[PDB]
Amino acid sequence: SNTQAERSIIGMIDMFHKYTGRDGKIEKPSLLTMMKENFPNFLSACDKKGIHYLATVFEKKDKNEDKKIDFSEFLSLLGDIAADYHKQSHGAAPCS
Amino acid sequence: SNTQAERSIIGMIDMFHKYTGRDGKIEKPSLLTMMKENFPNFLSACDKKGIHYLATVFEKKDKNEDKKIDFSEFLSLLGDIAADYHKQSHGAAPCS
Ligand SMILES: [Ca+2]
Ligand SMILES: [Ca+2]
Ligand SMILES: [Cl-]
Ligand SMILES: [Cl-]
Ligand SMILES: [Zn+2]
Ligand SMILES: [Zn+2]
Ligand SMILES: [Zn+2]
Ligand SMILES: [Zn+2]
Repeated sequence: SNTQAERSIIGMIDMFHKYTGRDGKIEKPSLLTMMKENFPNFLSACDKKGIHYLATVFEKKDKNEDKKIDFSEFLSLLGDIAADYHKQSHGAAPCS
Repeated sequence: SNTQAERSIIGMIDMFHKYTGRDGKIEKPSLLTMMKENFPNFLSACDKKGIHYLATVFEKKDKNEDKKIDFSEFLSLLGDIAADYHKQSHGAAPCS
């Protein structure tokens, strides 16, 4: 009944919920597990480029500095990953 | 080799590319076809709420007013759809 694009959006909300606490936001250790579980090939390409994405991702995406990642900040992180994959689709090297 | 989350991101880039012109941006008639093809259940829920999402989506998401939707603006639209589905996941009515 749902399209592939709709199930994809629903899958990202289901993913977010695997990592949220009772406040519906993601703490730092949880974010890093989410990245390692769901974006391992993304992370691996950075580490080759000499980049430890995990060292800064929490602090960079915690825009309101409340030491949580909320849904809006989580979407911003997915956007970032999407931008990298789009660049790759055009012959760019991973994690630039 | 790619995770489900990675294939989902790749699927959204593949979707974007179904609708772009030679300049790598999406014109209005194309955006509306993309919505109707990929988010029909989203759109249907709006039309019930008396909302014609298609009447304004192009103009609302064309942030730089160049009459194209570029990748960054397309991600912003997916974010919007994601926000609605997240709200739904918490008992909110579709298209609020
Ligand atoms: Ca925050
Ligand atoms: Ca534009
Ligand atoms: Cl939540
Ligand atoms: Cl493009
Ligand atoms: Zn939630
Ligand atoms: Zn696992
Ligand atoms: Zn492209
Ligand atoms: Zn079709």
